Amino acid sequence: AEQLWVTVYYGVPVWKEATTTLFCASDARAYDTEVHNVWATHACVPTDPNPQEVVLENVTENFNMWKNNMVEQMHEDIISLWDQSLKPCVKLTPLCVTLNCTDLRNEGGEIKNCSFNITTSMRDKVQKEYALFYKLDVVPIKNDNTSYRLISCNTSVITQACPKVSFEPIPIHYCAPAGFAILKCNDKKFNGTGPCTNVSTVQCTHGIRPVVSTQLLLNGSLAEEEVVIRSANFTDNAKIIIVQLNKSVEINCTRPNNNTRKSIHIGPGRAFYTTGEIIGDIRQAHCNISGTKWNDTLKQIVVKLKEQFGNKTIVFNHSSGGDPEIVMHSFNCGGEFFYCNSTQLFNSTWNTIVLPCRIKQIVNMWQEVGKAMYAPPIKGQIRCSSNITGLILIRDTEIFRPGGGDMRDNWRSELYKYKVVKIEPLGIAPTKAKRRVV
Amino acid sequence: FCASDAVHNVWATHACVPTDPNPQEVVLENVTENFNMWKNNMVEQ
Amino acid sequence: VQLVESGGGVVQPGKSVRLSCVVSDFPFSKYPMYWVRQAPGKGLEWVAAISGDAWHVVYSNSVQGRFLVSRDNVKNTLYLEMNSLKIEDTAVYRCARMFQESGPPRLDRWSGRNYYYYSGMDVWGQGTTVTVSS
Amino acid sequence: AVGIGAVFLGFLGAAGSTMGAASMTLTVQARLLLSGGIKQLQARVLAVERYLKDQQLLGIWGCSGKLICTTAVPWNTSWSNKSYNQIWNNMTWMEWEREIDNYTSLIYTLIEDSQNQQEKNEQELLELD
Amino acid sequence: FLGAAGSTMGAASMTLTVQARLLLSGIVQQQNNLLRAIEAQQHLLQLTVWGIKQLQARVLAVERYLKDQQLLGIWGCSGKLICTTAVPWNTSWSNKSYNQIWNNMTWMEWEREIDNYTSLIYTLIEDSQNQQEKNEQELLELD
Amino acid sequence: AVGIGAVFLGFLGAAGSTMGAASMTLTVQARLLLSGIVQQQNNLLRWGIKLQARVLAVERYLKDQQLLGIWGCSGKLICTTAVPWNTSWSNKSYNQIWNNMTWMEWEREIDNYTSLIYTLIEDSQNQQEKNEQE
Amino acid sequence: IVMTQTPLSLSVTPGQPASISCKSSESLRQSNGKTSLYWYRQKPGQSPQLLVFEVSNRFSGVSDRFVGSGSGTDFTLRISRVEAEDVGFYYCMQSKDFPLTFGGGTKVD
Ligand SMILES: *[C@@H]1O[C@H](CO[C@@H]2O[C@@H](C)[C@@H](O)[C@@H](O)[C@@H]2O)[C@@H](O[C@@H]2O[C@H](CO)[C@@H](O[C@@H]3O[C@H](CO[C@H]4O[C@H](CO[C@@H]5O[C@H](CO)[C@@H](O[C@@H]6O[C@H](CO)[C@H](O)[C@H](O)[C@H]6O)[C@H](O)[C@H]5NC(C)=O)[C@@H](O)[C@H](O)[C@@H]4O[C@@H]4O[C@H](CO)[C@@H](O[C@@H]5O[C@H](CO)[C@H](O)[C@H](O)[C@H]5O)[C@H](O)[C@H]4NC(C)=O)[C@@H](O)[C@H](O[C@H]4O[C@H](CO)[C@@H](O)[C@H](O)[C@@H]4O)[C@@H]3O)[C@H](O)[C@H]2NC(C)=O)[C@H](O)[C@H]1NC(C)=O
Ligand SMILES: *[C@@H]1O[C@H](CO[C@@H]2O[C@@H](C)[C@@H](O)[C@@H](O)[C@@H]2O)[C@@H](O[C@@H]2O[C@H](CO)[C@@H](O[C@@H]3O[C@H](CO[C@H]4O[C@H](CO)[C@@H](O)[C@H](O)[C@@H]4O)[C@@H](O)[C@H](O[C@H]4O[C@H](CO)[C@@H](O[C@@H]5O[C@H](CO)[C@@H](O)[C@H](O)[C@H]5NC(C)=O)[C@H](O)[C@@H]4O[C@@H]4O[C@H](CO)[C@@H](O[C@@H]5O[C@H](CO)[C@H](O)[C@H](O)[C@H]5O)[C@H](O)[C@H]4NC(C)=O)[C@@H]3O)[C@H](O)[C@H]2NC(C)=O)[C@H](O)[C@H]1NC(C)=O
Ligand SMILES: *[C@@H]1O[C@H](CO[C@@H]2O[C@@H](C)[C@@H](O)[C@@H](O)[C@@H]2O)[C@@H](O[C@@H]2O[C@H](CO)[C@@H](O[C@@H]3O[C@H](CO[C@H]4O[C@H](CO[C@@H]5O[C@H](CO)[C@@H](O[C@@H]6O[C@H](CO)[C@H](O)[C@H](O)[C@H]6O)[C@H](O)[C@H]5NC(C)=O)[C@@H](O)[C@H](O)[C@@H]4O)[C@@H](O)[C@H](O[C@H]4O[C@H](CO)[C@@H](O)[C@H](O)[C@@H]4O)[C@@H]3O)[C@H](O)[C@H]2NC(C)=O)[C@H](O)[C@H]1NC(C)=O
Ligand SMILES: *[C@@H]1O[C@H](CO)[C@@H](O[C@@H]2O[C@H](CO)[C@@H](O[C@@H]3O[C@H](CO[C@H]4O[C@H](CO)[C@@H](O)[C@H](O)[C@@H]4O)[C@@H](O)[C@H](O[C@H]4O[C@H](CO)[C@@H](O)[C@H](O)[C@@H]4O)[C@@H]3O)[C@H](O)[C@H]2NC(C)=O)[C@H](O)[C@H]1NC(C)=O
Ligand SMILES: *[C@@H]1O[C@H](CO)[C@@H](O[C@@H]2O[C@H](CO)[C@@H](O)[C@H](O)[C@H]2NC(C)=O)[C@H](O)[C@H]1NC(C)=O
Ligand SMILES: *[C@@H]1O[C@H](CO)[C@@H](O[C@@H]2O[C@H](CO)[C@@H](O)[C@H](O)[C@H]2NC(C)=O)[C@H](O)[C@H]1NC(C)=O
Ligand SMILES: *[C@@H]1O[C@H](CO)[C@@H](O[C@@H]2O[C@H](CO)[C@@H](O)[C@H](O)[C@H]2NC(C)=O)[C@H](O)[C@H]1NC(C)=O
Ligand SMILES: *[C@@H]1O[C@H](CO[C@@H]2O[C@@H](C)[C@@H](O)[C@@H](O)[C@@H]2O)[C@@H](O)[C@H](O)[C@H]1NC(C)=O
Ligand SMILES: *[C@@H]1O[C@H](CO[C@@H]2O[C@@H](C)[C@@H](O)[C@@H](O)[C@@H]2O)[C@@H](O)[C@H](O)[C@H]1NC(C)=O
Ligand SMILES: *[C@@H]1O[C@H](CO)[C@@H](O)[C@H](O)[C@H]1NC(C)=O
Ligand SMILES: *[C@@H]1O[C@H](CO)[C@@H](O)[C@H](O)[C@H]1NC(C)=O
Ligand SMILES: *[C@@H]1O[C@H](CO)[C@@H](O)[C@H](O)[C@H]1NC(C)=O
Ligand SMILES: *[C@@H]1O[C@H](CO)[C@@H](O)[C@H](O)[C@H]1NC(C)=O
Ligand SMILES: *[C@@H]1O[C@H](CO)[C@@H](O)[C@H](O)[C@H]1NC(C)=O
Ligand SMILES: *[C@@H]1O[C@H](CO)[C@@H](O)[C@H](O)[C@H]1NC(C)=O
Ligand SMILES: *[C@@H]1O[C@H](CO)[C@@H](O)[C@H](O)[C@H]1NC(C)=O
Ligand SMILES: *[C@@H]1O[C@H](CO)[C@@H](O)[C@H](O)[C@H]1NC(C)=O
Repeated sequence: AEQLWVTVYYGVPVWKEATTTLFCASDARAYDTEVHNVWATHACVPTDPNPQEVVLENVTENFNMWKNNMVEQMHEDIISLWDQSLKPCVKLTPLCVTLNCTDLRNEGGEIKNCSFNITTSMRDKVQKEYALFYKLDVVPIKNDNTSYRLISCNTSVITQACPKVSFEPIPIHYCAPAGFAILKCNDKKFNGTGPCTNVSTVQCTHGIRPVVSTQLLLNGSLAEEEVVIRSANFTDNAKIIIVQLNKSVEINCTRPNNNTRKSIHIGPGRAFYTTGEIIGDIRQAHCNISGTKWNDTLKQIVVKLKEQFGNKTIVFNHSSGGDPEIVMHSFNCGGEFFYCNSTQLFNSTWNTIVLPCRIKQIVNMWQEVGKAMYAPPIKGQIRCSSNITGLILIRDTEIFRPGGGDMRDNWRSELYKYKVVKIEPLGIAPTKAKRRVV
Repeated sequence: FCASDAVHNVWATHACVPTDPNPQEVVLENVTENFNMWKNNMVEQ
Repeated sequence: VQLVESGGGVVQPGKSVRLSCVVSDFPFSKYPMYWVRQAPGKGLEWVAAISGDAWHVVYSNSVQGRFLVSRDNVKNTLYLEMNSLKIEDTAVYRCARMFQESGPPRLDRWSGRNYYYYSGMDVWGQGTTVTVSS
Repeated sequence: AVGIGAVFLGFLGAAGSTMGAASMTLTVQARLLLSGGIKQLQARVLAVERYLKDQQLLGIWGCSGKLICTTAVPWNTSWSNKSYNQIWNNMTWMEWEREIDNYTSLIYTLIEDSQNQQEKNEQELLELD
Repeated sequence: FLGAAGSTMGAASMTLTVQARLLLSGIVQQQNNLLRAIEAQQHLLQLTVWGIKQLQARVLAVERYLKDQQLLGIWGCSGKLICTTAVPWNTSWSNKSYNQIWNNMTWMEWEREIDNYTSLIYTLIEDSQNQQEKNEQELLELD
Repeated sequence: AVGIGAVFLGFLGAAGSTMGAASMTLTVQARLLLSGIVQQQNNLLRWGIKLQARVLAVERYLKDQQLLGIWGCSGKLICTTAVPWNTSWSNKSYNQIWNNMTWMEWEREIDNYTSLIYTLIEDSQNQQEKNEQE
Repeated sequence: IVMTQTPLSLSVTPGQPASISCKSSESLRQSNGKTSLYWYRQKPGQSPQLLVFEVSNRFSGVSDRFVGSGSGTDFTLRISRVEAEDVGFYYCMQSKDFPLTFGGGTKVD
């Protein structure tokens, strides 16, 4: 027949999977004027995107929510955003001093205010003091009568965070650099892995508020009007149960103690702060959930927990194991840290709740062992309403307990749709044509 | 730039790029070239 | 400038009229228009909007599909035709011009889709009134 | 307060279509390939350093500045058992670049040193008359 | 090189015979001497505030050069200076007459005349001509 | 894994060839000037220095493509001219060098005259032929 | 979206400052760099007239004592030394997206 010759094409719409660098592209309003928002790092890239979207309608791309790289690039960056911000603030090495702590006039908690001699920046004469110290940060030392010492002296350094900054979790949109198209599944029956039907293409991902909480997920993002629950093997016992429920469950948590301002001794140009006085009467902080909807919720969960084996033996159980930082429910609220007891939330089922919250001050970094941030609060009481669009469970009559040791799994619940592919725009094909040759 | 074959060694990846797949060689036919190991900069590198 | 309407009055249910707002002096093809509905003793309800080139038309959900709007940039007219009339449509209609100027459509590069900008109103015509009853 | 439907095409919009329908679409994937706390800058060089390579390979092949062009390199039927009209009417590009992935290095050497190197020593010596 | 920014469009094409006043030639006679290797005769001696800024300066010298070659490269107008196309001008873009654009007009005012409409012209060259002619050329090689 | 010998004259391979012979490997030298084979297999896990060497290699590349653009010879590899030779550069005749000498030695005959060649190619080939356009 | 306001009735006499705020459910900040909230007034029996278009700027024929401000959700219109002819209603009108709604119109006597 005819002779065929190769023919070069450019801009051919193909891709392979690649692992490249994405970049922050945040909000850009009210970042100026004292907003030292540590998530924004003063509005990281000021884009405020217009997230357009192109449907492709003939494309099947075999996704995977479990071998995704985008969740790995967050957990690199978030502690990396801490580490530059943890640097210039005040170091707290010279404070690990033996104490004399007595009972405070209006349980185990704030009973002990303390006193110790220190000579930080004057470097001439020591001076005793008065502070306010909770539990969960002190140790009654040996061979002495009522003498305390901070729990994390002989770890790495105990640098605090500065009061200019704010940990306010504004939504961050991950955009893609040139030559990379972030894709997104358009099937809401997407169970986590496998193929999709009519994958689209966005410039930039949707709202991701990088909140930090164990055992739940607060200001999250929720699917349509079925409850979807995904996991890795979903038969294996030591995996993580990602729960996406179709409605929100409203939460109130408050700190009724009128904590105030304060003046503690100065480092070298470094004023250090330790929580000033309460107004004179102590009410212990608590979360406060509308317990009807929560009771309504968990029977709705075993509707969709069930349909992978039989029609029998569903229960709910509370957590277990170790010190209360991994036991009790952890989350932040506006420059303040909460460890709340959540044993009441996990009664079993069949086919207004007040929770005792606990607050500490010396708080470990989230995954590294070693350094640890620190922040005394601002004046007044604290209130933050919130939401719930998910929780983290484990397998163990088939026992479900609230597990959790990685908020990447929270970010896996946020990024269960996305995939970044590089363009290989050059391509060739044969036809009958031929270059003119003389 | 350094390329090291491939835990928490200082030479592992915090100084260099990871493992070497293959070194290559093309031998050249009709070529003369001077050399010195004392005016060299790789040894200063 | 001068901004009034015409064709108002009173009709039955199931009927169909068409008003006629006429502008005076500004270049009419440059600007988009609107329609608003103040019920007697109530607030205001937005009705409709046309692009400047008469290409983009956005209706309210309640009056969706029933009404009709159009432009004639040469004759400097503005029409609100209506169909399938109900008694609760009895209110004051007003012809109204956008405050700002509008541009031509935009055509974002990344997706071949134009964009017609829409902002609010400054010059309300005094407007006619249509009553639907027996 | 905006919005209208699609007019021309989208980005990667032809990537589920056939070759005969995607061949009229190449410009949209051609424009946006380049334009789009140090870690933005490390992206802004890789996006350049990938663009030059694809630009350079078109330059060597006597095919710079054109979107498509032909050569005189013969297609070898050992590379593809696919029939002709199946390729231009049934197969998408994303599938097609898994099928000739292995042969790609043989192709690029057999464009330059085969023809466009040879079309210069032949070209330079068509003088003297 | 901006010597005729107050001249008119019907007259600025006269002096544009010089290579846009040797536009790109000022870059190569710069980067021959921007690539003075005194930067390599020091290794900058450190990383300094200026070398951070020079690095962010050379990138924009790289990128914004490419965005002007690529658009000339895609338009079937690679490397030329005055090329014609096949796209018909639409009078809806500008209802100015002929001589007013050329004889009686600056340049920068004419930018603000069609800075709205500019992006539509970009697509209406490629998908109308340079996407289009390549297929019709390839049909004329089928025979 | 095994490998048979080269039949396509790899990198720097024809450095011992004559000037009429090494011209068949011009394509291999040009391709691998830019970035070589791509190193840095996406291992960004843990500077400044790194990327100055990456940026210079592009500038070495873009120096020459612009310079071939001024020399009317973008895209090609071998192109002619209207400039006659001046034998005061080197009067060595045709086959004294062409089928007798490599490229390292021909560069060591013309290195003193290098910038002198570049103005003449600029002016009398494209600054000249700009005055033939009309 | 939803956008109501408060208080409905402010039956006052001239000589004092006060303010009327309109409360937003969806936050307003368009990508142009501005917040499309338009405050204006009708008189009884009349088609309305524009008080201020943006929450910053004003309109022609407007006394200087008409000041407005607000965040993306909080929105406030303040009238210093409330004038005798401030009768009728005061509608808060937003222009985020469609259908663009109103407030009820605060009556001031
Ligand atoms: C398309 O395309 C194609 C191409 O492509 C291809 O493919 C692809 C896929 C890829 O692969 C690429 O790469 C490639 O390339 C084409 O085709 C083609 O064609 C051509 C033509 O030219 C061809 O060529 C041919 O070749 C051949 C071969 O060679 C080899 O061998 C030889 C020997 O031979 C042998 O012998 C023996 C003895 O006899 C035999 O045995 C027997 O057999 C029978 C049967 O067969 C029976 O069995 C009996 O019994 C027995 O005994 C055998 O067989 C044979 N074989 C054959 C094949 O035949 C020799 O001589 C030569 O030289 C060669 O050899 C080789 O060498 C090498 C080197 O050089 C070596 O290696 C080495 O090794 C070592 C170890 O040992 C180490 O390792 C070193 O390093 C290395 O280097 C080896 O070993 C060897 N081997 C042997 C075996 O030996 C030849 O022969 C021929 O020649 C002939 O012919 C001609 C014609 O012209 C003449 O001239 C002459 O004279 C002669 O005769 C040729 O050259 C090829 O092959 C092909 N290919 C394929 C098929 O594939 C196509 O064409 C296209 N198409 C279109 C359309 O275009
Ligand atoms: C390209 O596109 C851009 C937009 O898109 C941009 O680019 C894209 C790529 C995208 O990125 C997009 O996001 C970008 O935004 C176009 O830009 C637009 O340009 C036009 C100008 O062509 C702008 O319109 C003007 O806007 C002002 C207000 O805008 C201010 O704020 C914006 C942003 O905040 C600023 O950018 C801007 O510069 C301003 O500061 C608006 O008020 C203007 O309208 C008045 O002036 C004109 C001119 O007079 C009036 O038109 C006249 O009307 C009369 C009446 O009928 C006619 O007889 C005349 O023929 C006609 N024309 C002329 C030439 O006179 C217009 O009616 C209005 O006039 C005022 O009217 C009021 C009410 O009647 C009146 O007030 C009265 O006062 C009296 C006495 O006090 C009494 O009290 C009355 O009761 C009272 O009502 C007042 O006195 C009148 N004043 C005058 C002087 O007449 C003007 O339209 C537009 O803002 C801008 N942006 C946008 C987003 O659209 C650009 O045009 C495009 N390019 C091209 C080439 O098209
Ligand atoms: C130079 O540029 C021009 C402008 O470019 C424009 O702006 C640029 C910035 C850029 O964005 C461009 O993309 C943009 O186009 C070009 O002009 C365009 O040309 C195309 C042709 O290819 C035009 O497309 C036509 O569109 C018509 C309108 O389609 C709309 O309306 C349809 C329904 O139509 C409506 O019907 C009702 C019926 O009641 C009318 O209401 C009546 O109105 C009366 C008058 O006011 C009166 O008031 C009555 O009371 C009232 O009932 C209503 O007015 C009417 N709408 C309009 C706008 O008139 C919808 O179905 C449709 O979805 C869309 O909403 C189509 O009718 C038309 O199809 C007809 O024509 C074909 C060819 O003529 C024919 O084959 C068909 O069979 C059919 O009969 C076209 O599709 C486009 O509108 C033009 N733009 C503008 C802004 O007008 C120009 O092309 C270019 N120059 C060159 C050389 O290319
Ligand atoms: C899940 O999402 C919800 C909402 O989406 C979040 O709830 C909000 O959280 C923020 C962060 O704490 C709250 O913001 C705080 O509000 C306090 C109350 O201010 C009132 O008074 C001012 C007076 O003008 C009004 O303008 C304002 O609208 C309120 O009515 C402020 O006092 C706080 O500011 C403090 O910090 C600044 C920082 O420098 C200090 O300078 C100030 O002096 C002050 O001490 C702060 O802005 C917001 O109110 C919450 N909304 C609610 C409860 O409805 C949840 O936080 C989020 N979940 C989690 C876990 O974060
Ligand atoms: C398949 O494609 C259709 C459109 O072609 C998708 O429908 C879109 O769904 C989103 C989700 O709310 C809407 O905002 C869009 O308006 C819809 N498109 C249109 C044109 O209306 C659909 O989600 C895709 N997936 C499936 C499983 O059908
Ligand atoms: C996606 O695939 C469908 C078919 O699966 C394509 O639809 C065809 O479009 C051509 C063009 O007019 C028609 O001749 C065919 O009849 C259509 N197929 C059917 C079954 O009706 C569609 O074009 C593809 N999408 C794109 C963007 O090309
Ligand atoms: C390298 O040197 C060897 C021997 O000196 C060359 O082999 C011959 O070289 C002469 C030139 O003096 C050629 O005319 C012959 O054709 C060569 N022999 C054969 C069998 O081909 C060798 O060619 C030299 N390398 C190069 C690239 O010329
Ligand atoms: C830090 O050192 C601790 C030992 O300190 C002494 O022992 C405990 C029981 C208390 O009485 C304390 O007040 C005493 O000073 C270790 O227990 C602890 O593990 C050490 N922490 C490290 C190594 O990270
Ligand atoms: C062009 O120059 C004008 C002076 O001459 C005028 O030109 C013609 C077009 C008529 O408008 C007539 O009134 C005059 O003879 C300036 O007035 C004008 O501003 C200039 N610029 C333009 C039209 O863009
Ligand atoms: C600590 O002090 C209390 C009261 O001062 C005393 O009763 C107790 O015995 C002391 N404990 C010691 C010295 O270990
Ligand atoms: C899931 O359950 C167990 C635990 O891993 C294992 O035996 C089984 O093969 C798993 N199934 C998979 C991985 O598909
Ligand atoms: C939280 O407080 C808000 C404010 O009154 C209330 O509407 C909501 O019901 C509360 N949720 C509880 C008590 O669970
Ligand atoms: C989803 O929510 C609806 C009400 O919004 C509720 O009726 C339904 O039970 C929920 N789905 C599940 C699986 O509980
Ligand atoms: C639930 O689990 C806890 C331990 O996590 C266990 O003590 C309790 O008995 C369990 N309850 C049921 C009903 O299985
Ligand atoms: C917390 O709950 C208790 C009882 O349910 C109730 O008395 C109290 O008012 C609640 N407080 C808040 C702030 O919701
Ligand atoms: C929290 O839940 C309530 C329940 O209606 C919902 O209205 C609100 O939008 C939710 N919060 C967020 C930030 O979405
Ligand atoms: C080049 O030739 C001219 C004569 O045309 C001669 O004057 C000049 O000396 C030559 N160039 C050099 C560098 O010698």
